[PDB]
Amino acid sequence: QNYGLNIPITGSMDTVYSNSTREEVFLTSTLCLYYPTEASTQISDGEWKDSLSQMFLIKGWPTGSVYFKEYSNIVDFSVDPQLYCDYNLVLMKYDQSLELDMSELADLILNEWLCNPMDITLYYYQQSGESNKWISMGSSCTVKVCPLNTQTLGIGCQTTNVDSFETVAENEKLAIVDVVDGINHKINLTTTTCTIRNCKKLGPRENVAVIQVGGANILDITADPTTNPQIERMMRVNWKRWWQVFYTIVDYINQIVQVMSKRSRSLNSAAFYYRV
Amino acid sequence: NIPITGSMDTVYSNSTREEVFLTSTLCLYYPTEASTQISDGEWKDSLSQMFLIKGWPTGSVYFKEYSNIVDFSVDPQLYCDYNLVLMKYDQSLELDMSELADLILNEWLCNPMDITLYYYQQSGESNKWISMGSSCTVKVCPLNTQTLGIGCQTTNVDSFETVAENEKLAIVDVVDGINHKINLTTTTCTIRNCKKLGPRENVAVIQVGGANILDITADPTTNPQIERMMRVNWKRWWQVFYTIVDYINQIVQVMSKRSRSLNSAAFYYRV
Amino acid sequence: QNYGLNIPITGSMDTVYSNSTREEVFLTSTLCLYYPTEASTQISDGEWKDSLSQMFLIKGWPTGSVYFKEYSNIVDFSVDPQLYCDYNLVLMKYDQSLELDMSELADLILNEWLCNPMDITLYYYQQSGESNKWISMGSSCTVKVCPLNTQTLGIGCQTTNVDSFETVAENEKLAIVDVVDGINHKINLTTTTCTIRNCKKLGPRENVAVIQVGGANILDITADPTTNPQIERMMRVNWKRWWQVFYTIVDYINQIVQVMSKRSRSLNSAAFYYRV
Amino acid sequence: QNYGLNIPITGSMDTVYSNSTREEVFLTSTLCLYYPTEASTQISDGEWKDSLSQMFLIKGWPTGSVYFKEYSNIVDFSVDPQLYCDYNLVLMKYDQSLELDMSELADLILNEWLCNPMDITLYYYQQSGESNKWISMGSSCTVKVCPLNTQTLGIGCQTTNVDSFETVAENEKLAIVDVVDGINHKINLTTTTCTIRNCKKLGPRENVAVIQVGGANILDITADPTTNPQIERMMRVNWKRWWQVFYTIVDYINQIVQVMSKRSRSLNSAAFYYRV
Amino acid sequence: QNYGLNIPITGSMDTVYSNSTREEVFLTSTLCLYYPTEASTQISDGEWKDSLSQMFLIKGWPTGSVYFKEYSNIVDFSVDPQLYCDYNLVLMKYDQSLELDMSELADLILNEWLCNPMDITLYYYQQSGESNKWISMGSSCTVKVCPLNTQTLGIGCQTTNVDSFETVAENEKLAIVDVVDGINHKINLTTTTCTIRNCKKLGPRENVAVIQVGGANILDITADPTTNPQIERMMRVNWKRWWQVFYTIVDYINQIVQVMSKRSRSLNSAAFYYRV
Amino acid sequence: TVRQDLERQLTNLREEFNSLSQEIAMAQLIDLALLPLDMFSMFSGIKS
Ligand SMILES: *[C@@H]1O[C@H](CO)[C@@H](O)[C@H](O)[C@H]1NC(C)=O
Ligand SMILES: *[C@@H]1O[C@H](CO)[C@@H](O)[C@H](O)[C@H]1NC(C)=O
Ligand SMILES: *[C@@H]1O[C@H](CO)[C@@H](O)[C@H](O)[C@H]1NC(C)=O
Ligand SMILES: *[C@@H]1O[C@H](CO)[C@@H](O)[C@H](O)[C@H]1NC(C)=O
Ligand SMILES: *[C@@H]1O[C@H](CO)[C@@H](O)[C@H](O)[C@H]1NC(C)=O
Ligand SMILES: *[C@@H]1O[C@H](CO)[C@@H](O)[C@H](O)[C@H]1NC(C)=O
Ligand SMILES: *[C@@H]1O[C@H](CO)[C@@H](O)[C@H](O)[C@H]1NC(C)=O
Ligand SMILES: *[C@@H]1O[C@H](CO)[C@@H](O)[C@H](O)[C@H]1NC(C)=O
Ligand SMILES: *[C@@H]1O[C@H](CO)[C@@H](O)[C@H](O)[C@H]1NC(C)=O
Ligand SMILES: *[C@@H]1O[C@H](CO)[C@@H](O)[C@H](O)[C@H]1NC(C)=O
Ligand SMILES: [Ca+2]
Ligand SMILES: [Ca+2]
Ligand SMILES: [Ca+2]
Ligand SMILES: [Ca+2]
Ligand SMILES: [Ca+2]
Ligand SMILES: [Ca+2]
Ligand SMILES: [Ca+2]
Ligand SMILES: [Ca+2]
Ligand SMILES: [Ca+2]
Ligand SMILES: [Ca+2]
Ligand SMILES: [Ca+2]
Ligand SMILES: [Ca+2]
Ligand SMILES: [Ca+2]
Ligand SMILES: [Ca+2]
Ligand SMILES: [Ca+2]
Ligand SMILES: [Ca+2]
Ligand SMILES: [Ca+2]
Ligand SMILES: [Ca+2]
Ligand SMILES: [Ca+2]
Ligand SMILES: [Ca+2]
Repeated sequence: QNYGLNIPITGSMDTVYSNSTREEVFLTSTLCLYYPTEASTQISDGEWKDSLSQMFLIKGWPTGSVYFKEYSNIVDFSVDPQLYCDYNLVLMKYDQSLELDMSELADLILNEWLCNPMDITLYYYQQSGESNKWISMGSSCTVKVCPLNTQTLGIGCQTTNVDSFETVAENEKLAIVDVVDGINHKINLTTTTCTIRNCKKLGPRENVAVIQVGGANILDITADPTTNPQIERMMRVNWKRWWQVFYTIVDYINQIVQVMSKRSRSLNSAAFYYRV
Repeated sequence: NIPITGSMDTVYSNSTREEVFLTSTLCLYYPTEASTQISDGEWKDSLSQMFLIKGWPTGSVYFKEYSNIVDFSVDPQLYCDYNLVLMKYDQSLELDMSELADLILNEWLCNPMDITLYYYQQSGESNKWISMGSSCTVKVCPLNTQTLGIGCQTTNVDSFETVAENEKLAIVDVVDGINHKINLTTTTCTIRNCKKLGPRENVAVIQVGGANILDITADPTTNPQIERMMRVNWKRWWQVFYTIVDYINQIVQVMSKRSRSLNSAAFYYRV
Repeated sequence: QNYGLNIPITGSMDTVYSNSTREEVFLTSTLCLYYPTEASTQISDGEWKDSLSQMFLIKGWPTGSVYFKEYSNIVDFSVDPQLYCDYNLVLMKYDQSLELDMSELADLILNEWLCNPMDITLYYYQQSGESNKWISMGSSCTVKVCPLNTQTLGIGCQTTNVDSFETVAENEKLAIVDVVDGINHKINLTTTTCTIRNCKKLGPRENVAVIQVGGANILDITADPTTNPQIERMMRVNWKRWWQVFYTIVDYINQIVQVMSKRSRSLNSAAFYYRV
Repeated sequence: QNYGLNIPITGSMDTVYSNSTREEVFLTSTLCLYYPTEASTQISDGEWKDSLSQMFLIKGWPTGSVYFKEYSNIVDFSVDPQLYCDYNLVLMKYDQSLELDMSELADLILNEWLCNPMDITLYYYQQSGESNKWISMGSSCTVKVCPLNTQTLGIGCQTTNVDSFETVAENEKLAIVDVVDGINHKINLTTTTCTIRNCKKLGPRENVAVIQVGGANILDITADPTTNPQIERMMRVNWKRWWQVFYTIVDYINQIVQVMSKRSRSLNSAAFYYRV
Repeated sequence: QNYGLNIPITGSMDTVYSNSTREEVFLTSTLCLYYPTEASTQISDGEWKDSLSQMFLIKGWPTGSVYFKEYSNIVDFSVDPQLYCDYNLVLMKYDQSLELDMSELADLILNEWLCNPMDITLYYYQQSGESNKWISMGSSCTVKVCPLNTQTLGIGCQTTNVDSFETVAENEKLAIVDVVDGINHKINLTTTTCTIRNCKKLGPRENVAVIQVGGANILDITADPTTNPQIERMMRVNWKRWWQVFYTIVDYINQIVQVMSKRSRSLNSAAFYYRV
Repeated sequence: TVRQDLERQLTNLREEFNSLSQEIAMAQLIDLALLPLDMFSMFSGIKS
């Protein structure tokens, strides 16, 4: 049996609101932070995890519910970001020249992706439509594509001479690459380090929220240029002191989780649905 | 303070722009960089004569130089009836500019704090602590219910956790409902327990440089863009001032008169 | 060629009509991409225009429809910009301190301007209303303005001592200068090199869509401080490879063109209507 | 005002019609003479500009309304003839061997042209039909076209061998080339000096009027060899002294503007078609 | 498609069946086989992948739809076994003293586990009920649990002495440890080389079936001592030759897939519950 | 490659056909339906 997917739910416009649920969502869910190593370095502590946990307890979350996680930086977190955890808040420090990789990480974790494998050395690969991308993750993802015409001969590049291949993203830990949809391609991607998946983009992973810490709003989650929507799960707070940032988070946690949702969680901590 | 009632079939009154121009005062705050680039000193008078054709009487436009953002943050007075504040944008000044904007655009009602004696909570969302002085260093130790520090010893000061250092202005929010012991530089820096009332309509902030960075709301979820936070693209301060004078009608018409019955006498430039 | 200018149209709401105009003084719609020369330098190619033409053919645009008009950089493109086409795209690589130049160029091309000559030597000049600006164009412009009075005595400046003047812009290829509307101004501007035009702002131009490539939303085309509205033609995209940028534009060209509009085109490729 | 939409105009047949508009055109428009350098040299003067302006004002043009412009000669003026003005007169001295140059200059200016751009080294080009030409302008245009059969193989030429190409205009400053319509072509022309544009002829340009000064009727502007109309805007004079030429023009300036009319495209009524 | 809600379906007990779906499950899914390296060692061949694939095709499975995945052995495969695939079969050569390890692996893979992190260093943990366990995975897991009083004092152990702590699992790759429910515990587990997760037992994972190639029925997936059931997906077979084992698999693959079924959590039906 | 690669061209044909279905007349389409099209007649209407 389905859960009732194709059955309508007749409601009403006079039923009275059921009462609050903040208490129950606190007592069930688990809040969870992803912060850079710079945060701990500037805090210069090591009971700060305990202090923040007790602050969250006073705010109304039971003890074993707030889990802190540490990543070296944005680009290195981008390599297979496994959100091992229920309500995800990714604190993310802005610095120049990280605009694109920061945006790519935000896209990857905010949206749900259905990823299939790709065998680069053997087959050519297209992109079906607007919602499909190629996501390449690893230690050194240099991607060089050669598009083929109707005659299986490359255009602007010969399939034999890899130098003529058009490089589309060099030396990123994560690269979400789009190419014109409907052309076969030959990819030269460094198979020892980097792995590349053909990923469709389903709806939004409406569980993880991204808190930018530095500059102006720049996260273009939608790769299409005509639209730059602003999701309520993309927050932006100025800063000088990481302690002030964490106190702001702890003080306003209720609003943040009210913005986020719990139902959109997956059994796997992976940030995509691998469908072989 | 009373129910005011009025029909919808009332006809419009004549435009009140003339009366507000002939009764109220506009007052600009600009950084000393502006004067330095201008390299003049009859420019104040020339700009006043230039405002006159726009409508303001001879004396109703008042210019008040300030050195820079960090120095203007300390206890900013607003001696006027329509205040414009020009804020140059530059890197690393984002939060200080946002803090100054949060201080002036919003209207705070607030009381003093005796840091050496008591422990101070934060009642709710509105209540912040405003630290102002030559150089503030707000160290805070949060206490458990047993009046013992968590992640800090109430006696030792090193274990305390800095939330703002070497700041001429610091608007700090701590976790609500937790007692706090502050160590704060009693000589240079005073600190005030301040609640956020409605908006201050008397003022308006022209950012002079970059992108949307002002965040008047300390909350992360909401980053609203109110009408009084303008931004203009600058390359010459003369061009900036010409723009402001030419479009003064819209700026003043986006501002509004202050509505808060204060009880603390202060100097105002009313004519 | 409308000349039933005044009399009104009538059109029903509940009916989709199968009758419609079939107007054609064309062969087909034509697209034209302006890009900085550094794009070519990074690409390090020279059949890449042909490859992009082939990929546009894949996306549906006929072969002779897409053109590429290289420009050296934003400031040098600002001097008498030309719209040689029907659907214009302009790629603009953002950099620090180029913000006002970039915004002024975007304002110039995006809006529609009605310009008149300005003989600085003989006459004083004025700005009648808010819609009127002065545009200085040339290889080297240095605008100095001395406002006058009713008595025609300079204020903050002597009418003859040019050094007493006030400089609103210097050493810019393009300068869209607004002065206070109502006061005569005596101008001093380097007549041998830079020209000045007294231009009113008509409605918006639609052939041009501006694809910013770098930083956050900073283009304030509207000289009014209060209003900073992000219209649908000021698109933005993050980047690290010009191949990625161009593939993005090719993939989403249909959305871009259906955001733009062919109708508001002009015979001459000048960015303004010069009425002598 | 319902721009960009053809709307029928219902006109009566017995409404008494308005009074004259000559006062309006004199007190509003701007007359705009173009004369060759030889005229000034023979006149041997240079207050003659002021003298003619006074003699114009006698007949009732405001002082700034008359606007004199000086061009070196026919062939060098024809390159990019930019008639940005309100009521243009163009004096063309006839001499032998300049028949086609004068004819193509008149063809270029008397009619409004919509010019799409061309990229010679990348595409092949066609002519839609009767009204589509290719207009080439520059310091030295030497356009060598050669046609292609349906198999993309040249006829009368080898595509790779430029020596086999069939030159159709050499070393002309302006060349309005018409080739056989419906045949793809490959072009070569000296891209550094001479530019070329695929130009379609719209209706006539009422703004301009060509006074041929010298010999008999030679201006066959219509590229069709059969029709050879003598449009009202192509006037002729017999001359010995440029003073006599200018005196005739000033004395009969009213009739000239009666022949001419305001540029239709420049009107507000043509806002959203090809306004110029 | 009305995801998330639990709507009550309704069906009639007199409707008729539908056509068999055997064709679809062969022609769309992907079969997936895990075997120990000793299999290939005894096979001593190496187009046997192709041979098995062609036999599967004869049974009805397209060529590219059957995957083989050699694993070293049970203990080293149990460390985070990721079955990113569509119809999973896991062969396991039973051996003495690996009874618990094999049963732990079977319990881990044959049921859907919802796992949250566990910060050993900071919190004290608990077990909500019989459906909760702690799975530890790594190169060498040595879990030492110290239960606590109601006043956070250990019983049978001191909270400061890992020597006094009681060892529950020692130096195994996979350890699904259960403890008393309702008693807080303090853990020490070698955090640099063995992660631990607090996991909850959802319904069964039909996607995967286990085949014990060796001895007698021992797999007790249910950690409860009382119930030691025999699930349909826990198959057993005797053996002397790996070729014979694989031929049996291929011959009866339709029956094995009938025993299994598509993962309940891989479908859009389970979208907003715990989809993965 | 992973399959044949004219499905893109078929998709373009579909996109144009769907909009092209509106410009069809009716009264003298029914007579075309009445007429027997055969192998000889069907494909003779190609463009060139
Ligand atoms: C739900 O909340 C309302 C809030 O007033 C309260 O009255 C009610 O008792 C609550 N429901 C239950 C079952 O207690
Ligand atoms: C990519 O090209 C390099 C060039 O040396 C080659 O070594 C490598 O094997 C290629 N990789 C793929 C996946 O084609
Ligand atoms: C207000 O406007 C009306 C018409 O708009 C005018 O008749 C009236 O005189 C105006 N009021 C005053 C005080 O002049
Ligand atoms: C802050 O700490 C210093 C030393 O840690 C101390 O001398 C000073 O009195 C403290 N501030 C206050 C207000 O007590
Ligand atoms: C469309 O216009 C034609 C005449 O132009 C008219 O006969 C017809 O009724 C109109 N309405 C339609 C086609 O729905
Ligand atoms: C601008 O000022 C200079 C003085 O340095 C003067 O020589 C020049 O003539 C002025 N320009 C014009 C157009 O008068
Ligand atoms: C036309 O003539 C009448 C009578 O002489 C006069 O009143 C009217 O103003 C004239 N029209 C114009 C446009 O001068
Ligand atoms: C035209 O032909 C000459 C050889 O006669 C060649 O050098 C030149 O590059 C050609 N021009 C173009 C634009 O290809
Ligand atoms: C079901 O299968 C039978 C033969 O196995 C076939 O004849 C029938 O058409 C199938 N049902 C449908 C709906 O095609
Ligand atoms: C576990 O005990 C060892 C000593 O045997 C100790 O070094 C280690 O820190 C303990 N682990 C944790 C997580 O405290
Ligand atoms: Ca290449
Ligand atoms: Ca990336
Ligand atoms: Ca794509
Ligand atoms: Ca976008
Ligand atoms: Ca500050
Ligand atoms: Ca501390
Ligand atoms: Ca607070
Ligand atoms: Ca905010
Ligand atoms: Ca500029
Ligand atoms: Ca001066
Ligand atoms: Ca102005
Ligand atoms: Ca603006
Ligand atoms: Ca030849
Ligand atoms: Ca010529
Ligand atoms: Ca022709
Ligand atoms: Ca002719
Ligand atoms: Ca013990
Ligand atoms: Ca084990
Ligand atoms: Ca248990
Ligand atoms: Ca059991």
